[PDB]
Amino acid sequence: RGGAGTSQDGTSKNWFKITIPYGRKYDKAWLLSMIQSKCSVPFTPIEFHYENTRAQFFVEDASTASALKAVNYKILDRENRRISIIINSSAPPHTILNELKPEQVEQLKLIMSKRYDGSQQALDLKGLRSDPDLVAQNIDVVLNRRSSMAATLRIIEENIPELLSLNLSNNRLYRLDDMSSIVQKAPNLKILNLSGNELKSERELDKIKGLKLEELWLDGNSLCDTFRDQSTYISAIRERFPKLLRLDGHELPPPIAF
Repeated sequence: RGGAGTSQDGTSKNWFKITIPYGRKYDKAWLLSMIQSKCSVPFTPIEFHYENTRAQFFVEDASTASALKAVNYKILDRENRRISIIINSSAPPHTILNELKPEQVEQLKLIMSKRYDGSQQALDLKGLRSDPDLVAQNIDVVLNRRSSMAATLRIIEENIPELLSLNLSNNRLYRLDDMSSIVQKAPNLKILNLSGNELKSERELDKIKGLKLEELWLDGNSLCDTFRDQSTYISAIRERFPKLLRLDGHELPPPIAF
């Protein structure tokens, strides 16, 4: 137990995910003995595997792993290069672990590239669940599934920071705290279109609030009914966003400021 390794967590159940960048390009057998080699201890791969061109396994001992991030630029293959070792601190070899793979980031990324445009700062993400290129490719960027949206809002501050018209229309997203940041990540964005998305309340826009818009949408989002007139759907919506001028494709009276 304690001191050396308590039978339970919070204490010393310390896991590690050691990743050999490009491991595939080497023999599982050769590659590993070559580590133990340049190594200083006896390390055992806790379920090694291939994530595309990825080489990775787990390590229980905190310091075992320690002597592995020590073996970097250490091995020199036949091609005469250096095999790498991305060593990290982690969770049990199988837990809640939701996330995704980096191959897909490049998936999601390429898909977006064709769905963008640098003359209208487009970002038509009509059906990120339904778009060829990935449709029938086992994967589906489920934006409402938190991280996906995260990793989606990721590519933007990275590639397209200036974007002006993002469009989630129809991606059945509901609670907005996921993308509750694009205000920072995607600064200008003078337009949006959270239409179709099963948004039940106006309590969402409270999350985009700071986003300085001028054009939005929202039909088919439960919240519609949660309203009577138009005078306030124009006052609730416009509340969260004053500079608002257009809306759901119609004539929004010249916003009269006091």
